Amino acid sequence: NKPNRISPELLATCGYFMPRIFFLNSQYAPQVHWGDVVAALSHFPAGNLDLSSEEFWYEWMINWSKVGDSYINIANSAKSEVSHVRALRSAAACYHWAEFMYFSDRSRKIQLREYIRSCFLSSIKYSDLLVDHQYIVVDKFHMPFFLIFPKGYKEEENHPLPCVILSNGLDSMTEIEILSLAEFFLGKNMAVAIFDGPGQGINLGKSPIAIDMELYVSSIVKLLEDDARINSNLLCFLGISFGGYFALRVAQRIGDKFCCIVNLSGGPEIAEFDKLPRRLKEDFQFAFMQDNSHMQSIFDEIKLDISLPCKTKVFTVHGELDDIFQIDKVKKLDQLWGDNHQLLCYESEAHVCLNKINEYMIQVSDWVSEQFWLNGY
Amino acid sequence: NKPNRISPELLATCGYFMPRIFFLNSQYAPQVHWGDVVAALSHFPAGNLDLSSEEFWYEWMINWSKVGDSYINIANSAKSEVSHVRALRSAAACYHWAEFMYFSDRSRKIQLREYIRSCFLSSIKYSDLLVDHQYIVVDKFHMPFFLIFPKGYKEEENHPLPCVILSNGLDSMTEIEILSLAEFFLGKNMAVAIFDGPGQGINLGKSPIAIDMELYVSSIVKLLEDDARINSNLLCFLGISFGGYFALRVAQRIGDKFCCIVNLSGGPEIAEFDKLPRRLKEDFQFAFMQDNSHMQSIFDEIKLDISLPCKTKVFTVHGELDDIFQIDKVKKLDQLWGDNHQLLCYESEAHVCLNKINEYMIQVSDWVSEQFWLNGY
Ligand SMILES: O=C(O)/C=C/c1ccccc1
Ligand SMILES: O=C(O)/C=C/c1ccccc1
Ligand code: NA
Ligand code: NA
Ligand code: NA
Ligand code: NA
Repeated sequence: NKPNRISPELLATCGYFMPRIFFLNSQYAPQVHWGDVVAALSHFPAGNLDLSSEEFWYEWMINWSKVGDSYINIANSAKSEVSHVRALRSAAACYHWAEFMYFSDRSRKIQLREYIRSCFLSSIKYSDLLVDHQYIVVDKFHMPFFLIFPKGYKEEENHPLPCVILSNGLDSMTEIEILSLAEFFLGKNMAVAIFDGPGQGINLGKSPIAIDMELYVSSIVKLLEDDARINSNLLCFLGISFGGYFALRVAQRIGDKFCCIVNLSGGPEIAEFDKLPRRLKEDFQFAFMQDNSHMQSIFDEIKLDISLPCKTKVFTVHGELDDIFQIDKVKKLDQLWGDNHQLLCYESEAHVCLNKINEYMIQVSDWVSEQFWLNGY
Repeated sequence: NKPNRISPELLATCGYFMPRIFFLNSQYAPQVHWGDVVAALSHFPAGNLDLSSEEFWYEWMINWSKVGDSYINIANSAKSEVSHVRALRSAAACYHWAEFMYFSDRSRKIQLREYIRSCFLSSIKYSDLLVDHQYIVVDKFHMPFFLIFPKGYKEEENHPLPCVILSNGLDSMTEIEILSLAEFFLGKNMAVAIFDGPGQGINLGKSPIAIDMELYVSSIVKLLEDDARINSNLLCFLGISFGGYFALRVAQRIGDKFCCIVNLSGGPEIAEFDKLPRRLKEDFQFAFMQDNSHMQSIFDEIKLDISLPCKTKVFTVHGELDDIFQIDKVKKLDQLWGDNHQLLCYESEAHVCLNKINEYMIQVSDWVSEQFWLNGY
């Protein structure tokens, strides 16, 4: 017998995704260990290496699901609350990597996201974070919403807190990548607001993603204005990937509600749909609940009028080699938006600059603090 | 330009070490991100792949040192205490992977361990852990010692706490792997005691490692008996790798001082020195401050008399494919020590079973709690 190991061929093929799978070293957000990746991939079938192929992501979903199941079994037999929660967190992370690039069975994908959300909701009662979970009603839409307070938060010991609203992108899960990002703000005694807009979080595959996500963000801003615990004059909006595109829309439409806005590798338009790499065509199709033939028209509608002014301070982090949001379009926006837009461009980074996420989230979190301080915090 | 990535050849070669480098997802202990591994290895020279070769580990030390330096630069310009500490933690992790398998410049290795310890000591004042740091005098030896209390610990709100003493192995660093393990006990409202015996932690390359480490453990037990905050009737000793060998010695010599002992992949004797794989010959030589020709005689001295009774409950986690502490010798000890020794053996795992460390540390931490409960906690 040889020790369980990942094939070199498979590690190479997955290089783009490894920084995403490991993501940020977090306190609360679910995260894989190296051995979870070995459990998922050590017996992955050989000769299955096409990231654009349906067959690759089916086997990926099956193998990551097995690892999630193993952690649920640990959770169910756990002898302590602390062990139970650590196992639920590990399960949630594994089920997310099972589902995030799997689009072929809508019911299975929704089921995996329900497993993740059940892991999160089960874990809240044991958390040392205060989580205020509710639905925000936006016309007929009941929007899952989480307002999370820093460790050791007591309303009577605090002035009203600054708050960062963070948006999902196309294929993130709220309590995985977005809670991971949110910890950089919770760590600075800021409240955070994370949410499942249409086509986001547990709504992915249920409702189409809303291009006008700023409508839903406006409803969060109204809740935060009404909450005595939150200083609504000290708000930030952060989005990642397609959520960064939402950040640019928020900057244009309701920017005056925000001290500052962070765009983690969104852009004002998407590369040609037909030529998108990996599984991105099926990812966009799934989120918009549309077929291949309808998607370029949606991309045409998504494209921003960059002549429309941005109404607050924007910080964009972008990779020169981004193959979804091309750097040329981001640099054009940076030039046109002038002194109100700061661009951190990494020369040899792909989409979301994930080799640099620890360093750039340090810089981003301190930049947000600085903008609150500039607004009299 | 292509995105910064690790060579497939290099990822393959390093497969044994990747689970060790990523280790445990921690709250306090320094830990790398995937992008730190990319920063270290993306420009690693081609055709340098011999894990037994001095030239491999020189380039490894140089490249990881660059990543550590980059995080010190972030720490030094950090705009907040929280950002400063996260950067110091990242630097410490990187400097540890720079040094842990580098033996060719004693002064450089000691310097890197001093950087790590400076990162740790600098971080303590900002920690929400109470760290009581002192020297324990053992004859002429001044032993660095850290007694760490759980998050939110107040003596007046608590009965005297159980305490887990955790030992380094040959090439671990106290505040990296051992603090990572310790968090599983801190998370259960137990105190932990971590320490630099002779040839351990900042003493590696200064004093030879003590075979009779139980002498130093006895001095910790005396301090814990004297500390009103600690229930000295509720003590555990845990060791990892060569520290697990120390755990077996503690079980034999002072086991009656412990409710239970955990052996993470130590054994009662080491495989033949001359045939050790990778850089293990130079690792053992460095820790014992001896040349190649003296080391088999030291291995002969290390070998336990397994007929000497173990005086408490022992839990061993071991890999069938361990190439340092052979499973046959561990199974012989398990049989001879009978009902007082429990063995968790993973069929396809190498030394320390690092593909399983999250799951087995859940099980181990609950087993320790159970042993304290059996002793009336
Ligand atoms: O939600 C998306 O569409 C993408 C999010 C994301 C999050 C982390 C890394 C890369 C992409
Ligand atoms: O200190 C040693 O000799 C080895 C320790 C260790 C720690 C973590 C993983 C593998 C080995
Ligand atoms: Na358990
Ligand atoms: Na308010
Ligand atoms: Na900073
Ligand atoms: Na005591």
